[PDB]
Amino acid sequence: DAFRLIDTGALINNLEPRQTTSNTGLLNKANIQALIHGLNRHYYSLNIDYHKTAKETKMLMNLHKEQWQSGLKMYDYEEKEESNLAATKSMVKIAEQYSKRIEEEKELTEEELKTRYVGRQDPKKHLSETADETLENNIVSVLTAGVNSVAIK
Amino acid sequence: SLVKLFTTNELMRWPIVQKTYEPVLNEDDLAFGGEANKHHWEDLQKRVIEHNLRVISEYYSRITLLRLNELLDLTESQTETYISDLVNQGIIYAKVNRPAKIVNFEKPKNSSQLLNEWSHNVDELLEHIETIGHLITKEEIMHGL
Amino acid sequence: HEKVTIAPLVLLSALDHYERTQTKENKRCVGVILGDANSSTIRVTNSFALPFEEDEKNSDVWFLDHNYIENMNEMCKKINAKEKLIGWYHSGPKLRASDLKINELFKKYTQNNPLLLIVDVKQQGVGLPTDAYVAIEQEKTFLHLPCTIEAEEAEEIGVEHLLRIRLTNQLKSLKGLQSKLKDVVEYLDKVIHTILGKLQDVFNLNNLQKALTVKTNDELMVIYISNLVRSIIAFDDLIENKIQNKKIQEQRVKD
Amino acid sequence: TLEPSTSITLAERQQLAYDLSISALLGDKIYNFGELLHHPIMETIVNDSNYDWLFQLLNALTVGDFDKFDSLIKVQISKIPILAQHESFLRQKICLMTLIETVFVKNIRMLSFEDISKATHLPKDNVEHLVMRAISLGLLKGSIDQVNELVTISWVQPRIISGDQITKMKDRLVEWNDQVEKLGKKMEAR
Repeated sequence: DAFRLIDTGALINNLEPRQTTSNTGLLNKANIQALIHGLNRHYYSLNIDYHKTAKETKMLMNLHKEQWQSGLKMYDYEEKEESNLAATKSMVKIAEQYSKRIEEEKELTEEELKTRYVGRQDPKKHLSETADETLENNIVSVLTAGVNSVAIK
Repeated sequence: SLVKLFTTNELMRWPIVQKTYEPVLNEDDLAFGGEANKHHWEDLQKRVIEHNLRVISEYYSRITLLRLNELLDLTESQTETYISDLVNQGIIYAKVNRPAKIVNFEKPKNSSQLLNEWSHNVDELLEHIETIGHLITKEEIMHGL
Repeated sequence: HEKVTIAPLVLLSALDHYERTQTKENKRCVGVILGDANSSTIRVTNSFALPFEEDEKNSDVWFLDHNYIENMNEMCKKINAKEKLIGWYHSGPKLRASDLKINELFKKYTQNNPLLLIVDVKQQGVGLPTDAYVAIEQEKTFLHLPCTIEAEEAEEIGVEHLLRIRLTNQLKSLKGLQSKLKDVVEYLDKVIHTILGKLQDVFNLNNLQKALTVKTNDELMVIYISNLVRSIIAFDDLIENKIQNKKIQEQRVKD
Repeated sequence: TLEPSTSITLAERQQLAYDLSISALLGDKIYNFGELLHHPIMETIVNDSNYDWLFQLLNALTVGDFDKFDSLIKVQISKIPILAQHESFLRQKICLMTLIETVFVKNIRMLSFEDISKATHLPKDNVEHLVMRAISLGLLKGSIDQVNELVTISWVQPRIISGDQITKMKDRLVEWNDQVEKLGKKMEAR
């Protein structure tokens, strides 16, 4: 947030509002919606952007990802993920156990194929829970398994 | 030297050391009751055999039973007597094959191999990029100066 | 041991003083890090530059004002009281003879072991554009501490708003052996064993895995068992969606 | 390293080299007499009058001949049998460091009872006891297999030798580079 005074003057100049999403006041809603017209004074209409040089943009792209394991990904998370792989194998089995039990009760209670059920989208939610979760658990056991050994000699 | 002997003890020099120096060892008339010195010979032999098998597990992974009897100063029947008390009391463990005459360490596989023991291979390359990255600048200092 | 934590506020601040001062390769911008070196985790929450002048003709000639060092450290105490003098940072890709003579300056007002930092604006090769080193003597002995970057909640999230794997890992791993090979050959002709002894320790420690090779393949099959079951689940949705796609086509024919 | 300090003449260098030499006779730790040769000592002292023990015991840990050193010395150090025992450890430790990667090509660690008996000039009974005493002193680690005649010793004691690891390190460089052109470019050109 910012503030800038206007009072008398500041007119007979270039176009302040036309820049970014100004000329507003549908209902009272803008920003914090405690403002409407006056805001602090006159609706200075802040515009917040950012610009950086070629050196600054090159940094945060490669530097900032999640945390720093970088420069070698092989052995840093290898021992940590492999040690919990025995427990992960047992935890992913429970997720599959509750998968088909939802789809089994889904088609068992519907003999109609109409909507009295306020079920407007029933299947896609539970279908994605059995898909996206399955799609999440298998890819982390494959893509990581390729670099989990890579021993050669 | 007797305390550190149990680690390297082969029981080859055991009868030699007790004869030359026997202050508390063989003949002891102080603070020990008895009708003879036979109690010193039996009690001391029980301790040197238990410590003999203990260090073999940390040194020899696999050893022939025929050679083990000569190292323990025992026989076929006397060898199974002392090792039975060590395993039953929960001290150490070993492998005894009567028909095969094979004595091994019996390395436990309960560690799930790669799931655990891989922790020894992470420290190999942990110092790889760290040591090289430090020497790149250090070598250029002596080359430039 | 100890680790060096460099906040993104400090890394981006040192890069600003380089462009604004029009610093060429003949000069190196020097600055002072601020933080807490007492604990094992060394965090730098503040950085500022200094009117430093470099002379390439004489490595013993440097211009540094100690008045601006004590004044700015005292005036910045009003912001946070956790900011003290843990060391200093300077620019340039390499460490010249002028950097060794300036190490004993800040040691007078510094209690614990000072911390040195090298900021590289070019960032040529591998990672770590900013390398940290400690200055301690028994002859100057420098040790490289692990360099990590951790910021506050609003600082780490603010980076994501401004920006709104396996192949790279294999490329840098192959270059590690190429760069190490050049360091051994150049050191071989330089002497004609102590430095090579440390590299031999890491290099020595299906060669040693032959005993675990049999148990490794048995574990890889168990991993495929889970992948085979998850693949069948994804295959059932393909047939389920194929039948579901026909139900939409059946409504288009009647209607 | 002291350049400026510790002013010393040729008289005290021979007295200093005496305590440095005798320390390595029974010393089984930190390489061997060759470290004293690495420093400017042997070049600054006389080559005879029992100062040549560094030169005689250097090759004595390779060829394994005890008659060369024992003939040129006196009865002072030859009376103690422990001195003859420690000379057997350093002789085998040179070959035991070759088990993983120093010289040997295939880089596979295996040792039998026959191969180690000829290198140490000792029978099969005395070589089994010599390895057990070497690990007991903290110099080595590992286990011993008498059933299949296998000796597995973990690497502990470092060495200052070099030049033989450059070619074998290239093996990891060339073999892994082939996967960059084949496997590496396969995933990238996907």
